[PDB]
Amino acid sequence: METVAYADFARLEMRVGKIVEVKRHENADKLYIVQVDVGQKTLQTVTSLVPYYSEEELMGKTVVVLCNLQKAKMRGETSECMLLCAETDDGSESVLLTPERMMPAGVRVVLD
Amino acid sequence: METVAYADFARLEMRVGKIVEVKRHENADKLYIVQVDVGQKTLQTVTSLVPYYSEEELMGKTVVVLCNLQKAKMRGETSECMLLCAETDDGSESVLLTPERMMPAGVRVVLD
Repeated sequence: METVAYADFARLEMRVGKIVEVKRHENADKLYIVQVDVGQKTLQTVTSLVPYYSEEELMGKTVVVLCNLQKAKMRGETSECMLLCAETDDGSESVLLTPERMMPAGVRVVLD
Repeated sequence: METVAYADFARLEMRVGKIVEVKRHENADKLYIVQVDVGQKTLQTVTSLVPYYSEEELMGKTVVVLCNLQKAKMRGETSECMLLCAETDDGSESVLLTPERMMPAGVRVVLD
């Protein structure tokens, strides 16, 4: 696609987060409500990733979230952040991004 | 900052890359030229990260790059991609982002 100014990257609020609550409705299927600790507040996202990852696997996991996306409703649940993943070219597998070493919840993602 | 449409995230070309060449000019200081394999092509960036990371440490490392930023010159060297990092709130330490598991060079970064 076309370039991209630095300003276009800057308008995004991306932070390291840690998953603190993973919720599965009883009547099921596909979606899970996830709470992500982003340092001084906790933001809700609706995922997506669970059979691929376990619920137990997601708990305490360090992740990367986009935090200033327009409020979204999915099946009536609010998504106010979204997890960043790398996905294979055929959509078969999606893997969460993470800082390569341990880092505090809430630290900003920046270009080097 | 203000929200953020999905479209604003979509205009960015972010991919998983692998560092394949790290170059240090003899007359020194701060900057290093890094080649990043992004699957079917290799893109140049100018970093930044080297004393913090070794050159040997960077070689073969899986990273995340923004690939469609306006061509930039730094000290006359072209930067045509930029590495994504998480940085502490005081700028003291910057850590490269990575998929949490091994993934091929070139796979796209997407929101879940």
